[PDB]
Amino acid sequence: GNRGNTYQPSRRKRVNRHGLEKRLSTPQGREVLLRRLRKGRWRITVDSFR
Amino acid sequence: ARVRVRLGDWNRLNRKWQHRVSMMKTMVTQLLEKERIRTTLAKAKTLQRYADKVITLGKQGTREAWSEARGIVRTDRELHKLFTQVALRYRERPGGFTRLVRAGWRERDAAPVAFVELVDRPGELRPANPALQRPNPLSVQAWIRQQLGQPAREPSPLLPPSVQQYLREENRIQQGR
Amino acid sequence: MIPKYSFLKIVDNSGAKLAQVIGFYGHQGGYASVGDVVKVVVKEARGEKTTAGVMRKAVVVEQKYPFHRQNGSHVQYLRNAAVLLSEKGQPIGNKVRSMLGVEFNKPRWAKLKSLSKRLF
Amino acid sequence: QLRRQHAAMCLEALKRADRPLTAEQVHEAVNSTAKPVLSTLAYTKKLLEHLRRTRFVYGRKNPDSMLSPGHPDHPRLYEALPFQAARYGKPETLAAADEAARAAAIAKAQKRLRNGKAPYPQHRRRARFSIWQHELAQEALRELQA
Amino acid sequence: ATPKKKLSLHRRGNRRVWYWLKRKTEVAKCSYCGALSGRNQMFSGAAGNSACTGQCVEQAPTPPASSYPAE
RNA sequence: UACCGUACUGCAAACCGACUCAGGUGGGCUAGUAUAUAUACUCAGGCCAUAGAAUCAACCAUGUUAAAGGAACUCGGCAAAAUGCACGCGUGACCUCGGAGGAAGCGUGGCUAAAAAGACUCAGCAAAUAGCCGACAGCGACUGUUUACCAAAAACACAGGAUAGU
RNA sequence: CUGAGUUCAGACCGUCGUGAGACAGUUCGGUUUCUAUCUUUGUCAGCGAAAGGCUUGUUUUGAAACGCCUAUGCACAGUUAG
RNA sequence: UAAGUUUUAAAAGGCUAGAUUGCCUACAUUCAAUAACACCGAAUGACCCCGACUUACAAAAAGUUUAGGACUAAAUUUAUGA
Ligand SMILES: [Mg+2]
Ligand SMILES: [Mg+2]
Ligand SMILES: [Mg+2]
Ligand SMILES: [Mg+2]
Ligand SMILES: [Mg+2]
Ligand SMILES: [Mg+2]
Ligand SMILES: [Mg+2]
Ligand SMILES: [Mg+2]
Ligand SMILES: [Mg+2]
Ligand SMILES: [Mg+2]
Ligand SMILES: [Mg+2]
Ligand SMILES: [Mg+2]
Ligand SMILES: [Mg+2]
Ligand SMILES: [Mg+2]
Ligand SMILES: [Zn+2]
Repeated sequence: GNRGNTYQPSRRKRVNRHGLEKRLSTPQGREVLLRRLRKGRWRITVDSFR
Repeated sequence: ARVRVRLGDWNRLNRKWQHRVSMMKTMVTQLLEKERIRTTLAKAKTLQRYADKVITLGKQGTREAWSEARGIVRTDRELHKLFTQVALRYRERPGGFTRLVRAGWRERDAAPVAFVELVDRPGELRPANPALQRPNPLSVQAWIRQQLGQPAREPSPLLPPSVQQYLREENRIQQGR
Repeated sequence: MIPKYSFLKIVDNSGAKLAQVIGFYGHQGGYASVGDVVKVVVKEARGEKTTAGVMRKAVVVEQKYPFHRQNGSHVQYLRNAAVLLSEKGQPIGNKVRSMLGVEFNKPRWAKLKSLSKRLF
Repeated sequence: QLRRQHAAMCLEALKRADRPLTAEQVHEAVNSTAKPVLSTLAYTKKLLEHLRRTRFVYGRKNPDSMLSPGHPDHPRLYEALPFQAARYGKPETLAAADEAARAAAIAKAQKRLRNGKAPYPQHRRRARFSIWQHELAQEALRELQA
Repeated sequence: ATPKKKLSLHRRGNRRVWYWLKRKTEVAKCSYCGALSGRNQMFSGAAGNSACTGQCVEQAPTPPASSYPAE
């Protein structure tokens, strides 16, 4: 068994885990977003776009 | 690991033997289609030996020779050329139908390169020598070839006058059946 | 060439169908050859008095390796066989059986020139 | 082309005389219709064996010279059946083998039904028509039409 | 299977003697086009020589021959 | 009868592994000899770009053949070699009567024959694919599960049984 | 080169222990990495230049080659070292 | 190549250096990229290599041969009885 390939990509799972709405659904996710804002990150979440 | 050069045998040319024989058959077919091809020295020497074998087989002109050359020689446009133009061209030559001229090294791998061409053709690079050299009957060689059992082996036209008195006859035509 | 721990068919009626060479008498440390005496062990009996499991003395009469002669000729046998011997250099068998008993032998083996069906 | 013509003449000579006709008389029969054709018996035998291998004629034993009929030296009687057969053997033996094969097919299907499988292998139906076949039909119709 | 110390400039130069190339003591020079090669090798226009003017071969007359061109 | 997708790649040089990584990656369609999607050659189609060039080093890896022997090698026949297939005969103990068992062991095979038979070959399961067999014990009833990266086992589980609580 | 035994990690049997555990008590199974720098050693090879004066033995038109001692090279190579 | 065939004395036999002695018309290119074939070989007054022909009394390594490659010269042979 060769390791190293733990990242199996999937857009549904990526948006459903680290998206905006699961971050906003819980209070501590909202303080995660708030300290992302206080640090000054250009990308707030993995699914943000314009 | 078997010794091929140093113990007169065929080159290996970095190939398995079935690939090696197929590559030589392709190159002899290419050599007689275009009469001068350019390649590395090892393939050039192997091509020269194979060309002597194939050209003599075409010079026999028999049905078994045609059958053997039919598998050896691929094109079929050039099977006709080997059995007709090449056979008439070298009908009296005792081997050495091909010359080799070295041409330097090639760019992709710095391998030595040789030009291999058929001799005695319009477009060759050195004058050929006659295959036969008519003897003086007033010299030492002719008397050695009389006391010892040697034939005359004189230069000849394609049909000598020794068949002229048979072919002139109107009763030896059979009408073409 | 009969190496140690080989097998061979003893041909006489001494009571041994097969034997294993377990040593060589002389300084011959490589193989045994026709005309040599070796120590053999009977593995399988013929059911008669010489039962299986004895350690006796045997002389090899024929082999599947070529036996070279000085003139340049050699004799090739299709079987590797031997004949048992006693402590007096004599075969315990009454006669060497003709089933595999033809050999070339004249050195002091004149007793073996009467046991065999035919020599040469 | 000459080999095609000579084989056709050998078949027509075997066809005109509807009798078992061994190699000797088929050679003489093709020669005696106009040394015009069939110079040797060996060429006639080569043509007749090729016609037999392509199921255009067949062979039978020769009485008084049987020599085990599978031996190639055996003279063979040629019958010249009218149409080219789809198979090589005697039609009664072919029918017996077909009945045996059909019963074997039923037995294998029944054994495949006791196991969890279909009786016969089910395969998807395919499409074989195309533009090339339609245009090839148009070319063929015009070619025969002229 | 591993160097224990660092090789010095003098020791490195001594070790690198096998890497150097020997000078060639002969050259075949074409007087016209100034080309340079070995005496056993063709270096005219058929081989690689873009400077060839054909003056390297000074005589080539061969008009007569007769054969069957296979077509 | 709107909106979104439509290029290219997709057993891979374009995804997941730091790489142009010998690894991992789901579903579907398919021609003949021929007979199974196995096996050998081939159709449609695709490929022979990512180091090349000759040659007899030693040695290493992977194989072929080998006279006479044959486990004598070795902790241990480990590794190799060997049986390997369809039609017939046959076919032990022990046993939960099911099995052991394809037990073991011996014949018959290609080619021609509208056909009672034959030819010659050293060789006719002729090339490729398709169990080594038997006996004495130990442990665990059995099929399974187990330490991803040195342990797949006598360890775990199992159907069943006993006990205790409810 | 092996890892068969002396270092572990799994398990069973016996001993001791309240128990986690211990046993140099018996068992079954259980990663042997490294492309040679230089020190040796085998073998195959490269580098280690010369021309010195000839008052040139001779010549005129101290320079030019010629004649000498040995200098290299090559060959055979101590009753010749190691 | 061995399992085959020869030889293995006093000192024998090998390896490296070498006093000497002798000689000298010796810049080192080509005949296939690993001469180990070949320096105890050849380069055209050349059979060195390669090809061709013959040989079952070689199941194939010898013999003829300058056909091809090692270029080369004329006013008596494009040339050795290679
Ligand atoms: Mg896997
Ligand atoms: Mg990662
Ligand atoms: Mg090798
Ligand atoms: Mg092959
Ligand atoms: Mg894959
Ligand atoms: Mg990686
Ligand atoms: Mg990949
Ligand atoms: Mg294929
Ligand atoms: Mg490639
Ligand atoms: Mg054998
Ligand atoms: Mg088979
Ligand atoms: Mg099972
Ligand atoms: Mg299991
Ligand atoms: Mg020449
Ligand atoms: Zn020029």
